[PDB]
Parts: sequence; C-alpha cells; structure tokens
Amino acid sequence: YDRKVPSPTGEYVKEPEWVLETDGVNLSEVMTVPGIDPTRIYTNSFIDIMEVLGIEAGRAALYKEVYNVIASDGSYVNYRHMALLVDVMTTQGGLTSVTRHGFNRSNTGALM
Amino acid sequence: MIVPVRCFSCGKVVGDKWESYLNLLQEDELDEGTALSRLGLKRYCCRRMILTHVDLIEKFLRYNPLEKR
Amino acid sequence: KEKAIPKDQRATTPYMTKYERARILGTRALQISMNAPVFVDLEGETDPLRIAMKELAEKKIPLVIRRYLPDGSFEDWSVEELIVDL
Amino acid sequence: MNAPDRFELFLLGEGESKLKIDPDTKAPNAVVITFEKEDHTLGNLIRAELLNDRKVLFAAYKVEHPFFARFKLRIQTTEGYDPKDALKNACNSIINKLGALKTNFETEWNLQTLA
Amino acid sequence: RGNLMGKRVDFSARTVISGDPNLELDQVGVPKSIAKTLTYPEVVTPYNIDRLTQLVRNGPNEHPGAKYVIRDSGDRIDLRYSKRAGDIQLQYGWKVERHIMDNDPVLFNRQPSLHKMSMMAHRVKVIPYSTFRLNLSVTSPYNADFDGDEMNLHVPQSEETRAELSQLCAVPLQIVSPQSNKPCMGIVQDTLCGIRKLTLRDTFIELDQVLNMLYWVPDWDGVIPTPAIIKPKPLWSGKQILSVAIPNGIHLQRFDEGTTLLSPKDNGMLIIDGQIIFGVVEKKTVGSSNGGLIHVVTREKGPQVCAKLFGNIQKVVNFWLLHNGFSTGIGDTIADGPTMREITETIAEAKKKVLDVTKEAQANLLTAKHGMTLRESFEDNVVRFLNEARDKAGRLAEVNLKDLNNVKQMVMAGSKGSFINIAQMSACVGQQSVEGKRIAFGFVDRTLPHFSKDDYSPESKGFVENSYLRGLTPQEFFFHAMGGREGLIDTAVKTAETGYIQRRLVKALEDIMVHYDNTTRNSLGNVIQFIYGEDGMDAAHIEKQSLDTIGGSDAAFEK
Amino acid sequence: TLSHLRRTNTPIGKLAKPRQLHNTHWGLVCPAETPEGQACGLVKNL
Amino acid sequence: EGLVEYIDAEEEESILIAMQPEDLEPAEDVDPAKRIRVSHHATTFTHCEIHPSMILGVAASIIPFPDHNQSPRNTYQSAMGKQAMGVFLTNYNVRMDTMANILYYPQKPLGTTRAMEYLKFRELPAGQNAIVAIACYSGY
Amino acid sequence: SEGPQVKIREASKDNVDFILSNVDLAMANSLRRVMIAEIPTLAIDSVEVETNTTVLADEFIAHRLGLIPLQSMDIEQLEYSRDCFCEDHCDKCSVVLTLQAFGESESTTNVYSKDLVIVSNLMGRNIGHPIIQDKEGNGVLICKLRKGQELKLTCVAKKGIAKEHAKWGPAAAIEFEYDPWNKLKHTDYWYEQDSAKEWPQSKNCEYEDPPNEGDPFDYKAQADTFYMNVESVGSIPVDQVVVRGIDTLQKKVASILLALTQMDQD
Amino acid sequence: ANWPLPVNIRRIIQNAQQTFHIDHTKPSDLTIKDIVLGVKDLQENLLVLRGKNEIIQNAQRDAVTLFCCLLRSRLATRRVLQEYRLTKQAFDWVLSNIEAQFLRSVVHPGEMVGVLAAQSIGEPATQMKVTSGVPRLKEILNVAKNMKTPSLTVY
Amino acid sequence: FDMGGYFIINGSEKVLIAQERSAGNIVQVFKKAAPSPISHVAEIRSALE
Amino acid sequence: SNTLFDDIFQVSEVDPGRYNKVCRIEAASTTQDQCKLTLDINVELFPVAAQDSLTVTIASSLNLEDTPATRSWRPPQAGDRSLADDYDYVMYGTAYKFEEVSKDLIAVYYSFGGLLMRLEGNYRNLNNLKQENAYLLIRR
Amino acid sequence: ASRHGQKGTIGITYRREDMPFTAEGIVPDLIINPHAIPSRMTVAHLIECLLSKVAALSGNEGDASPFTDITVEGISKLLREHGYQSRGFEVMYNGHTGKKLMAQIFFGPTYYQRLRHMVDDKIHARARGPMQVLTRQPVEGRSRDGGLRFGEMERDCMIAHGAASFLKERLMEASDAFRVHICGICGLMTVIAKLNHNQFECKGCDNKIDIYQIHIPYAAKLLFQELMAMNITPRLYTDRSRDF
Ligand SMILES: [Mg+2]
Ligand SMILES: [Zn+2]
Ligand SMILES: [Zn+2]
Ligand SMILES: [Zn+2]
Repeated sequence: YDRKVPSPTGEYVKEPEWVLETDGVNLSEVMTVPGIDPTRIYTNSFIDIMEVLGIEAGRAALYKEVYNVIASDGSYVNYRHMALLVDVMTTQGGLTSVTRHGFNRSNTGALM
Repeated sequence: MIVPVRCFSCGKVVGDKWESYLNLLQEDELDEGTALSRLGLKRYCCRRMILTHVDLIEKFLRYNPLEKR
Repeated sequence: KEKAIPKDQRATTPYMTKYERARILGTRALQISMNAPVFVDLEGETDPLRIAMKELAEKKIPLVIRRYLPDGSFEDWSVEELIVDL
Repeated sequence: MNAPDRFELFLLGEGESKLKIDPDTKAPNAVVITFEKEDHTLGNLIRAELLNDRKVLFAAYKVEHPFFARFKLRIQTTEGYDPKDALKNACNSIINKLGALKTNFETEWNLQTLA
Repeated sequence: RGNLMGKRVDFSARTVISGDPNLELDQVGVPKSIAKTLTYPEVVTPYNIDRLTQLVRNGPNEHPGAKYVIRDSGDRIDLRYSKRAGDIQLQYGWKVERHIMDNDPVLFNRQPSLHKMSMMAHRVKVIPYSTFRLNLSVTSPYNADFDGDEMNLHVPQSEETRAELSQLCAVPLQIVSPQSNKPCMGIVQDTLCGIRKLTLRDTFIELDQVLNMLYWVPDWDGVIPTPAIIKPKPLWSGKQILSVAIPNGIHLQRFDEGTTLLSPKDNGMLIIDGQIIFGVVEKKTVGSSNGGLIHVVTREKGPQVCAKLFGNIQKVVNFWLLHNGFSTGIGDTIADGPTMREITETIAEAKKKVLDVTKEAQANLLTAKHGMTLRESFEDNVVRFLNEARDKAGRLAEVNLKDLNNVKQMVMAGSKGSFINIAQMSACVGQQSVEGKRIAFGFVDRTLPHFSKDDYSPESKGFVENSYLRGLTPQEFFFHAMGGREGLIDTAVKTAETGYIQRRLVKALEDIMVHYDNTTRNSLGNVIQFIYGEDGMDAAHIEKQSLDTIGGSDAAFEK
Repeated sequence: TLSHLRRTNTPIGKLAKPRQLHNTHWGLVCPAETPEGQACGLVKNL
Repeated sequence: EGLVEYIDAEEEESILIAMQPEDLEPAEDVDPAKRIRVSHHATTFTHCEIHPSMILGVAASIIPFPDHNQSPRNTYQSAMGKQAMGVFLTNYNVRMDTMANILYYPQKPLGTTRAMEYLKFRELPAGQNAIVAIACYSGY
Repeated sequence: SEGPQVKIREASKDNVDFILSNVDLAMANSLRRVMIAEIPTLAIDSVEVETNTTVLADEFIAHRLGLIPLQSMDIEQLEYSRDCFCEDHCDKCSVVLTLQAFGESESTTNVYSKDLVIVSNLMGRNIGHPIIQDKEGNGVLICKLRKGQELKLTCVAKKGIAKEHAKWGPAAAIEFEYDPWNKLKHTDYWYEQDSAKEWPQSKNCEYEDPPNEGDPFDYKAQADTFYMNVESVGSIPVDQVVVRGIDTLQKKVASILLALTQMDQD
Repeated sequence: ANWPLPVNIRRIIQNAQQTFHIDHTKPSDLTIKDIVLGVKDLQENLLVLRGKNEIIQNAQRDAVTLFCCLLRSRLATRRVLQEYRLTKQAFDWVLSNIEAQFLRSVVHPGEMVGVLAAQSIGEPATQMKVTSGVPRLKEILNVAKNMKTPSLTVY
Repeated sequence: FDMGGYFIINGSEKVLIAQERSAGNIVQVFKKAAPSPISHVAEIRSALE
Repeated sequence: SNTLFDDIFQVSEVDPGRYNKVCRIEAASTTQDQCKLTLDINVELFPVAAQDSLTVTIASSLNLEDTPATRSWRPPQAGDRSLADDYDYVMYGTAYKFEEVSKDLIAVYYSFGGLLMRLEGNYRNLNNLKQENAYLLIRR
Repeated sequence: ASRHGQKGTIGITYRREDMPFTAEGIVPDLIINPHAIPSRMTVAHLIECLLSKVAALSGNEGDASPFTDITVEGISKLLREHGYQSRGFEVMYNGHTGKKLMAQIFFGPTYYQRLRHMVDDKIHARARGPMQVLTRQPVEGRSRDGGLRFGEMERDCMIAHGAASFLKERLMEASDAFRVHICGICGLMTVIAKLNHNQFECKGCDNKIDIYQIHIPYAAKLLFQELMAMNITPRLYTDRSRDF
C-alpha cells in the first residue's frame, strides 16, 4: 500500500509499506502476534472491534464501514449524517441494529 | 383504413391518386418508385403517404352490412 | 414558576430561527386576515403575508416565542428583541 | 379537456386591445409595446424594419410563452424622436415595400404562358 | 400504516408533467380544469371585499371564480343553485372558497419521494392543456423526466400552512442541499449543451441577435454592453452576452489541468464582477457541483437571486440555441478508415496476447497468482487484456472525433453520454460478463452449440468484438442479451431492497431533533450528540476549504 | 395477441437463479422479451 | 425427406451447428464496414441454423436492426410494442369489447423485417411513419 | 416600383418558381409564413349525418370531408359566420353541399368529391365547387360502399385560415432558400473528410457565381435574392397565393398602423 | 488539507479586495497589533453555545477548534499584509462578515436532523474481493453475526 | 387474421399460459451447504405419464 | 482620450488551434527587445500571417479629444470621428491581472470578451496601463 | 414511442410555419432531442431513419432484419445517389426568422407508435368528495372522484421540512377529522353527549362535569375502538402525570 507519512524535511511523501490482508478474523489472537503494529490493526467486522477494543472503537469502526460503502460508488455524504446514524447505533453501550430486534425494543411509547 | 386525403407533413392532396397508383402498378407493370414519381409525388413525405398506406376498408367491406335498406 | 427561566440567565440563541420566523409570519398573517389591528403603516398592500413581513421588518409584531427545553423549562423571547438575520 | 379554442390565436377578445404602449423606466426615451393576437410574423418584420432607422438605438421583440399569441416590442429612439413615430415610419416602409412587391410579381406573372 | 401514518387527502391533484423552458424555477404550470376544482378558503377583509365579490359574481364556471361561500356561523353556500336569489352580500370574517389563482403556493411532489427535495413548494401559474409544467433545472431533485411521469399537487388551506409552505419548502430555499453540502439543482440538457457552445471563443453575435438576447433577460438594466470587436464589424462574444445574466459582484476562479492566466485551451474559469474573463461554461461551472457558479451565487446573493439566475441563463441560452440548432445522427458514430484499422489491429493484438496466455496455460507453465487458483489467475489475465483492448480502442476512436462531432460535443458539455458510450457505439462493445465473470458453459463444456468443447477464446466466452454501428453477430447478440438481463434483474431486486432499507433508516431516526440547548436528543430526551455534528453547524452552509498550515514543508511554513 | 398466445410462466423454496437468460434458452425462448417488473425472467416467450 | 430435423435442448448438447451455410460450410479483400464474423474453422458440423433471426420472439421480431441496439432497449420495445394502437382485428365493428383503440390511418413501416412477413404486421400495423427531426429547437 | 424585385423561373397551375431579389430576410420569411397560415379559404366545417351505414365512422368521414379542397377564388365576397347576422348560417357566409351515395351495384362503389352537389345560392360567385385535379375526372376518394350501404349527409362550408385548422390552408410545401454557396457563413457544414465533396450542390448554385477561391470573407453582405417555390392545393390559383399573401401581410401592417392611430385620439 | 468547514474565507477576502479597490502598490495603514488583536477577539464572537458556566464554555471552545485553526492560518500577519494587501477598512469588513457568516451557519434549533440524516444516507443507496453496495449496507444495518467476507488488515 | 388458441368462458376470451416445470424421471445430484449433515443428494421425482 | 501604449510588433507566428475564426499570434516589438505580445485575433475579420508588422495601440477611450457598464453602446452615426478611423482592427476589453515577471518586467493581461491578450514589457513603458477597461487598436 | 425503447410525451405542438423547414419545404412531423441518443446507444434508431429515407426516395421496403449484409455505408451510398447528404443531414431554416440553422439536422422518416397512456385518462383533482364507509377518508380511484395518498414517505419529507402545521392540516382537515368526548376519570370515548340538551355523562364513572372534547382522526377513533374490542384500554388524558 501507499501511505503518506511526514518527511524529515516536513513535507508529506508517500512511502510504500507491506500490509497483510486476510480471509477470516481472529482479532484478539492476531493482535498479540509479535512483529505487527497492534495500534493499527483493523478488522472488517466491527463486531469484533467492539468486543476487543470497546464501544467507542466500534463506533469509529462502524463509521468507517458505512463511509466505505457510501464512497465505494463514488458518492459523498456529509459527515454529520453518517455520524448521527452511528451514534444512534451505539448510544446504549452496544451495537443496536436497525431491525425490529434493535431500535424497536426501546422505551419510546407503544404508539411510536 | 382508407387513403388519407392530405399528406400529413405538407398537406398536398394524395387521396385522389390511390386508384391511379394501383392501376400503374397492375396494368403498366411499373415499379412503385416509378409510379410514385409518375403521379407527381416528389417529396418523400408524400411518397411514404401512398407507399405505406394499408387499405383496410377493403377488408371491412367483406362483412355483410349491419343494416340493409 | 420554576420552569420560567429569568430573563437575565437565558442561554438560548438571540437569533430568530427559520421555524420561528415561519410561524410568526403565518401566525400574524392569519390574525391580519381576521381583521386584527395592524401596527405598521401600509403604503398599499392587501396580502396578509406581505403585511406581516412589513411588521416583522419594522419590529411591530406583539408576540413572544416560548422556547421549550428538553426538561420542560422554557424561555420567553419577544419578537422585537430577536435578531432576524437569516 | 383544456385545449384553448384556435380562434384565440388571431381573434381579439372582449376588453382586449390590439396594442398596449407603456413607457420603459430602465432607459430614457424607451417604450414597450405589447401586441395582442400576433406572432413572430409581425414581430420579426417590424423589428427588422425598425433596425434600419438611424434614429433607433434599440429594437427587440420576444414571445414570452408560445401558448399565448402575444409578443412584446421594446423600442428606444434618440432624444427628440418619439418611439411611436418610429413604429409609424417602419410600418409605412413595410407597406410601401409590400405594395411594390405585389406590382412586380403581377407584372412578371402576366408575362408567363404555361399558367 | 395505511390509514394513520399515511392516508388519502382532499384538495389534491395528479396529472402528467411536462417541461417548460419559459417558467421560473419556483413556478409550476397548473391546468385550468384543475385550478377550477381546487379551491382556497380566503377570509373576507376590508382589503379583499371587492375582489372576492367579483369572484363570487363570476361563479364556479369561470376562472378566476369561486365555488362556495362560508358564513361566520359555519354555513356553506354552493354558488351553484345560489344565483336564484342573486349575488350574495359578503361580510367581514366570512370565507370565499375560490379557485386557486396565480402565485398561490402549492406543494408539488413526486413519489417514491425519497428525500425532502422531492416535496417542494411552487407558485401557481394557471395554464392551457392537461399537463403539469415545471422548469428543467428542478427535474434532478425530483428524479423526474417527461416520458409519462405523473406528479401530485397539494393546496394548503390556511394562512398558517400557506406561509409555512412558502417560507420553508420553497424551491429557491432548497437549491443547496444538506445531504452533500452542494447544490442539488443546475443547468441541464439543452441549456448545458448550448451554454458550452455559446461560450466558445469562435462564438460571435451580431447586433440584431444581441438586442433580442438582451431583451430576453427580464432584469437587464437596458444598457447595451460594448462589443468585444469594434472594427471592422461590431461583434459580441457569447461570453459577453452570458455575462449579462450573471449578477454583478460575483467572483469565481477555477483552474483545470494546464490552465493559466492565458488559457490556451480556454479551460478553467475566471469571473470578475459578474463578467466572464475566460473559460468555457460547462457542467463544472453551471452544473450542480461543489464550488460552482450556483453554489457561489446562492451563498453570496441569496436563494431568490439564484432562482433568477436559473431562468436568465436558460432564457438567453435557449433563445441562442433555437436559432443556432443542434442535432446528432448516424454520421456522429463513424470513425474514419485509418482509425478502424488501428482499432482492428489493437483488438487483434489483444486476442494474440490472450492466445499466448492460453497456450502457456495449456502447457502448465503458467504459475497461479499468489492466493488464487490457476484458472482464476488465467481468467484475470484474459479479462484484463480484453478490458484494456476496449478502452484503448475507444481512446483511438475518441481522439479521431472532430470538434464538430455532435456526440463528442454532448460529452464535453457534460450534458449526456460519456467515453464508454462513444467506445461501444464506434469502436467495440467489449466483454460481456454475468455475475462478474465471463459467459459460463451452460452447455457441457461450451457456451453455445456453435463452438467446440473446451473453447476459451474471447469469441467463445462473450467478447463482443464489433461495435453497435457495425452490428453484433448472433453469438454476440445472445451474450450481450445475457449481460443485459443481469442489469434488469439487478435493477428490480435492488429497488425493492433499498426501499426497505430507507424505511428502516427513517423509522430509526425519525424522533431525533436539535433542541434549543444545541443538543441532539430523541423523543425520550436521551442525548445522542452533545452538539449536532460535533461542530454545531448546518450542512447547507459547509464548503470545502484548504487548511494551509497542515501541509507543505517546514521551510515553506516558515516563509 | 400473438405474444400473449406464446407466453410461458415459471412459479418462483428453490436454490438457483431462474431469472437469468441461460445458454440453453438459445433459439427456444426470446432473449429480449420479458417484463421489467417482478416477472422479469419468470415470464418467457417462445 | 431428411432435410430438416427437430432438435431439443438435450439433444442440442451433442451436435455442432453452423450459423450460416455461406461461410462455415465451405472448406477454408474484406469490407471494412461489415461486422467481424468468426469462422470457427470446424469441419465436423452436423446441423445448420435455418436463420439466426428466429431466436427472437413475436415482439422482438418487429424491432429493426435489434443487433445495433443495446439489449435493454430491445427489452423495453418488446414490452411497449404491446401498448401501441393499431388494428387488432378487422371485425371490431361487430365485437363488444370493454375498451378498444383503432388508429385512423395505420401505415406499414418503411423499414420492415422479414420475420414481420409472418406476423401480418403489414396487414394490421400499429403505428405511422412520421417525418422526424433530431434537434434542440425550442427546449420543449 | 424600385423595391423588391421578382423573376419567375417556372410557372404552372400548381407551382410557381421565382427569385425574390432586393428584399430583406424578415420580409421573405413573413411572406411564406402568411402564405401558409393566413390566406382565407373555403372548406367544409360542419356535417349533418342523416344516414351512415358504411364501415367508417361519422367523425372519420367528417374529418375527410373537411380536408377536401373547395374553390376559393371569390372567397372575399363571402363573410365570416362569426361576423354575420344570422342564426346558424346563410348564403352570405356559407356554402351548402349535399352527399348522397347508395350501394346499388354488386361491386364496390366509390364515393368521390365530384359527387358533392351545391344546394345553396352561389349568387353568381365562384366558390364551393370541389377541386377536380386528375385525369379520370373524379376527386378525392371519400368512401367505399358495398351493396345495400348508404351515406346521406349535408355539408356546410365556411371560410377560415390555416391558423384555426390546417384544412383552410391553400398552400402545400413552400421551398425557400438563400445563399446556396454559403458566402454569408450562416451554416457550419458538418463533414468527415471534405465538406465540399460530401454536401451536394444546390440547383440554385447555377444562378450565383461561386466563391472566388481565396478572397477574404465579406462581412458586410446581407442575405437577399431568395429562391422560392410555392405549391397550391388547387383551392385558389398559385399566383393568387403569392398575391393574396402580400395582400394579407399588407393588411396586417395596416391594422397595426390603424390601431396606433386609434390610440392617439384618446 | 481540504475539508468541509462552515465559512468560506477565500470568497470573503476576494469580495473585500474587489469592493474597496485595494491599491496593491501603496502600503496599507494596518498595524501588527490591529491584525493580531482583531483575529483574537473575533475568535471569541464565534458563538455556538452561550452558557455562562465552565462545562459549556469548554464545549464552546472545542466546537470551534478546527475553524479557528483555519481562521488563524488565513488571517496571518504576513499573509494579510503581503499576500492580500488588505487595508484597515477592508480588514474590519472581513472580520464582520466572518462573524456574520459563522452565526448564520449554526444549526437552527427545532431542525429534524434525524430524518434528514436517514434520507441523506438512504437516497444514495437507491442508486447503488469484498462485499460492497447494497449487500454490504444491508449487512451493516442488520448487525449480522456472520458476514460474507470478514477480513483483517495487519500493519 | 384471428388465430384461435383460446377459450370463450362467459363471453371472455381466455388464453392458457404454458406452465414451466422440471422434468420427471431424471436423476439430479445436488450439493448441500456446510450447515447440514448431508453433503450430496441424488433425487428423482418418479412420474408415470 | 489619449494613447496609453503605442508600439510596432512583428508577428513571429500564428496558431489557429481548435478554432476556425480565432488565432493566437505571438509577436515581438520592433524597437524594444524586452516587449512581446500574445494576442487572440478574429482572423475571419482581420487575417494575420507570419512575418507581418502590426501597429498596436492601447487607449482608454476612442473619442479624439481628451476625455479622462459606463454608458449604453449605440451604433455609430454618420459623421462620427474617433481613433478607430485610423486603424483596421479595434477591440474593447478589461484588464484582469498584473504580474511581476522580473525586476523591471511587468505583464498586463487583457480580455476582449474572452479573447485574451498578454503584454510583457519593462516597467517604464507599461506604466500607463491601469486595471480598467481599454481599447486595443491594430493597424497593418 | 419508436421501436427502440425511445418513449416520450408531447411537450408542445407547433404549426407548420413555426417548425424548422428544409430547402425543399419539408417540415418534421415530430422533433426529438439529440440527448436521447448517446447514453442509450440506440444506433438502430438512426440506421432506421437513414434506411427509411432511402426507402421513401426509391419506393422500396427497407430490409431491417438483424443479421444481414446490409451496412450503414451501403445505405449512405444509396442516399447520396438520390441527391441527399449521405449521412442524413440537411440544411434547415428557422421557422420564426427564416435564417439557416448553424447546425444541420438529422432528418428522415421513422416509425412511431401511439401508446395507450393518454393524459385525459389520468388528469384528476379533488377538492372534496365521497368518503369510505369504514375509515371515513377520501375514497380510492380517479373514476370514483377519489383522493390522492399522502403516504408515510411524504410525511417523512414534510417532517424534514419542519412544516408541522402543514403536516397536521393534511392529516386532519384534508382527511378524516372527528371530534369525540372523553372522560376525565377514564380516558375512554364512552361519554354520551346530548349536545342539544347540553348534557354529558359517562356511566360507569358516574360523572357529568369532567368531560373534554378532543380532535382526532376518525381512523384514530376507529383504532382505539378496535383496541377496546381486543380488551385493551387506550385511555386518552389531557394532563401529564410525570415530568420530562
Ligand atoms: Mg419516466
Ligand atoms: Zn407531402
Ligand atoms: Zn350569415
Ligand atoms: Zn369515565
């Protein structure tokens, strides 16, 4: 991959780095394998991120996945719209789904 | 169903040339292009009026009249 | 009345919102249509909405907006003291 | 059905006048004439004739909507020259030109034989 | 869901929509028959007693007229069957249900209506015929065309909702959408194609047409601009006339690739005080793009001025294009002989490369790409070779197209089409794919009963070597149809599934609102955000800007 | 009338993609004639 | 006489078919305008297509030059051709249908198809030959 | 007389081909627009059906009858029914034609426009008669009958203009061209390799000299010398189409002049 | 460096230059003290929250951190005097507009931003190695325990 | 030009749309997904005409 | 009014580009070796060839006697006298940029309805060129 | 529509003297936008027009079967033999002014079809009209003077606009609006109101002085009564018992 890291002069230059991409997820175990940078490991499944790193980490991961889906087709949406959706999905301490088993099980009035 | 009176595009009278067109095709053994020009139809708007007309009234006249006098 | 915040500690915006302007114009326009006394000079105008707009521009709408807070408390803001900048 | 009657194109209605002349405030000595029950036929002809007058500074016409048979004509003349007089002169020029054309065609036609 | 969350309503209308270049952005054309059925209850006041009296006298069969009279006691009088006693005497506080007249605010909607710009408020314009009429620039927010679409009209019934409708939902207030903090409306189609043609350097206009073009702009101040060329003949450039429609005091600068102050290719954009200095006006300027002319105008001068900009540009460009003309025919899809020869050999070279990889694979000398099977790697190579062949052939065809080519003209304006359309029409349709793969062996070891078993050549697995101009062969026709069927199925399934997703999203977030304490809360009062968007701003007022301290070297930062 | 007299229908638990235009359909059902709605690929024409 | 043969999809799995007898059957400059045809250079053909055009149905056999169109457009026309007014029957004056539409002056297309000869589209046509201009005239 | 000039190249009873010189383009365009849309003409406008046992509909037959060209030489002696003092129609503003056809024979019998009979008082005018413009003497093929079918109807012909309905138009296609060599550069010729080889030369190119092959563009030249061919449907002579088009245009300008005068007094 | 932010400062500077007809040759009358203090006190008027306690004041400061960074980068002493050549009148005009523009960009209380966000996310979904598009979106909204193509990125 | 091929029931023309089914008396072998104890299955829907 | 800049140039080259009526010409002054001209010219009305000598003049107004949307443009009348009478090609445009090229070299950019001009020269000969509207007069 | 998926409605009609014309005097019967061509890649539409133009000029039936030896270049040669531009372009004139159009127009015959959808069978408006017996809301169907559905998606859009009063008016005054009397003790719609005698009573609560009238949609009244049939008690109360 190509990542832009600040140069010793002070400018941003793209230097290549070797990245391992995987089929399957074992985040807890892989994060401990020596040689990797455990402060940068990322997982496609934000559920594993929430289980290992916490709700706030899952909140950031959930936004990243949603942002990627929107931008994969080239469309752009403002940050606040996606941020609000992810905040609602994480406001109760866990990942609440947008199905009838998630947000529809709150305490918001039967008529709603 | 029957021949239009006028050309749709320019309004030239073409409803007085159907029988002349058919007679040229049948007895004079003319090609349809030559017959169209012999009738004085020069603009292709008028040519397609006579060239693409389907005479359905002949089919309708095969049914016996609903009300005979 | 513990839910009426005194005027000296109101923490809401000093600006009229778009929804506040829309309802004030509609509220005063409806009143004008019902033969309400107009407090602005008319140089020739029959549409109640345009008369209301003239009143809002000259700050002659005798209404106050009771802004509600998510805990039930409210703040009273006069249409004359609210800045119409939008 | 909402099809307007086709005679509304040329037949002038009740309480409706052929001409409506109103001064133009955007420039001096300018006027806007609204023609009723007319189309590009007169607007183009009148506007073109006006543009041949040296005492006319602006001449343009537009048909705002093709649904309604009316066009506006904006004329601005030099100071001391009345736009109505400019329209009068242009209309006279068209009439005289058309009269000459009719005579020329008739005299030329009388010389033919096939018809 | 069927009777409470949504229901059928009174005082509404539906019919087919048409496009009117001569209507203002916020105007809607209403058929006269509809205007006679729909009514507005107007209260009798000293300011409208005489007008309402005449409307009552007119009766319910003449627009502008009236249908009912409501007294202060609540009694409603049908003006039909009421003339027996003569015209009624009106009193203050009464209501006259009269026909919807011109400039009445109405809500204009198109279903599915997936976002708030699909319901916008327009000003009524009563018109002949039986179709609704709307400006062309408002077709993109509605996602509407004129192939038969129908739209719904709703008439507010009170001064409250009537001012609410015109002060919150008016079309000019929706020009800059908050979804992507950029304009949602722009110049499109004919007006986008003509504006590109009108602003070329070769475009010069004479006095007679300039005067008519100036008069078509309603807000033209009556001052004739000095022609760009004074002698030997007074000629106005198209940029000069289009500048009359741009409000004064507007500045806009954009640089494209290779753009300089002396723009040799007339690209980029430079506008000072509402006058265009250089640059062709195309979708990057008058389209619904970030930082374009519409974005700058609507934020600098306001929404109402921007609405007038739409009409002024459309009127001046539509008039100019009406007398210039623009067409397109079969001749625009034909490349010259040398180009077709280069295209033919380009495809032949790609086919030879495919043959080379196939024969080495059949020799077992090809090594599978890491993490992939031999066959998958082989297919990846074949598809890459054939994909690049089509693109290269399309590039050869596109370069040959002259500046007078009409399809090329449309693409450059951004009005319609793209590079791929030119390539497929003129050079090569290319590889057909189903399920992101080549045509599969439906038959035993072959695609059709016209090849031999175990055939992997491009012609066997769905590579269309011909163009649309030259015609597909029967094998190509069937393979192309298979790919087309894939798109039709995808369109149907995704439409149903995305619709459910949209409803689920709306119902999950429907009760969230920004409160007067700047917090984002739901119906429970639970805090979702302690400040909206974490910055407290509205997306409709956000623009992309460069942070000048983060980037650059340290020396530049010091300097 | 002619098209309606030569239509075929397929009732859509199944594990397959019946809506697609299969290779075996060649010369047997029209590759182009199908509804654009929920019957796309399920209603075929000889 | 053994000159033609009925073949089903299952038997179609065991036969080799030639698209045309013009070029595929004979043992084996070119016009730059003609489409590129693949020979397939096989000497074991067992059958030959009567004509490739017969792969289409009733609705797609009215489209002129369907092989110069994008496939979805052909699908749209197949659906839309069934919504066009024409002469559905010649005895519409003795039938009592719920609804019926009859074109005043049905014309036959100037550009026709050979398959249309058997659909009776020249005897009962649905449409007219309009003089069409492709232009941006008034923005309407 | 020293104004617009006329030169007739080919004259016939159906077509007149002339060159209109020393004129403006606006005047030439208005002449053809008026010749197409504003020359009054007599045409069948209302039809009363007494018997219709044909295979065609009454509205179908009425539309055909309105499109039959009638003589309009003395159309100016007729009045507009809207401007006439009569209940429905009279001899001062209308012409009445009757059509009676019966299927007496076993073969198909054809109803032509020659079968229309004028039953009004023409008052010595020259209007109403259907135009017969073929060899056999028949007119337009109105309808076909089999044995036992009858068509009985009465037609009322009124004067109008093609602006109201195209049936009142006396002119077919009008040819109109200027500057066949494109010396004013009002067209930018689309081409592939060479535009001169790809665009056929107009027949009118023989009446003008070609460009001098290297001279600078003439920016002072204006369009004139228009080549026009007017076709007539036969209701009025083609020469009258041109003459009456000038008359109609002349009257329209005079009406504007008169309206301007009327406003001056008030 | 390109990020969405409320107020467009480049346009404001351009308007000031074209409105007051900056000479660009004669030196300005601005002072270094005026520039530095003018920007500093302008940053105080960028009010999103108006509470008079510590918690709200800290939130107010945090809300305008990025905008103030953009503000300070554009209205720098060297940039104002050397790049823009602004006059004292132009500088004061610029400060007033930034305050006016900023106060107009604030979110309006009573705005239904929830429905707005849902429609803004769902509308693009209608026009839509790993799963992408609608299937991936549908997999995210429904928190699927088993996703089609889970993956890890290891640096 | 009428071609037949339809029925008249209660005065209404009714066309019978051909119904597509899978042929009988043919052995078909399918693979089953991972979450199932059965990996492959050979099925025949025996039919007597 | 008065001439802000007059000089003589020798056209080094002419470039039509993608246009059929406008050519961008490169020219250099005949008396000064530090003055060059890039100019877009409507060559349909004023053809220009290489090796040509052009007298280029810039003026703030066209009326003869000094008189230092302004006013509505009107067609010239008979008896109208102005600077344009002495030249063949005249254009009216605006100056939109002043660029410092060197210590004493200054370049002024003009736009005549989209036809761009660039006048490079020493600081002491382009000192009367302001950021305003001006006329460009060219005489062969 | 044509035979190539190109369908459209009539935007406007023009008379002959307003249409663009050729030097021969031929005017179009129909004008379509060039923008319909490129994105859809219906090259057959343009080939048909070129073929039909040659067919009309020669008096023949054009062969448009898919897979044949007929090419565009062959048709182009035939068209030029007839004295026309080989690609189907013609020099046209503006109908309003008579000046030549700077561009040349692709012009020729094409087979168009009149579709079943006519606007006069779709246009319909309703101020007031019949209501359904059950829900007492506007009836369905244009043929029955019915109303239009203001559905959930429309409601969401109006919520996004903040037009609260308009949303209420659509759901109440443009549709079922019903007034009921509720009891202050029990929130049930069980109050017998003799409005002529100015008497109210809620038997079961034995009260006559604690009555209120509320404005709710008739569907809401129907919903609550249906819930009552299911033994559920939706009790409507006009004052709050718990703080926010
Ligand atoms: Mg549509
Ligand atoms: Zn014709
Ligand atoms: Zn009379
Ligand atoms: Zn009770």
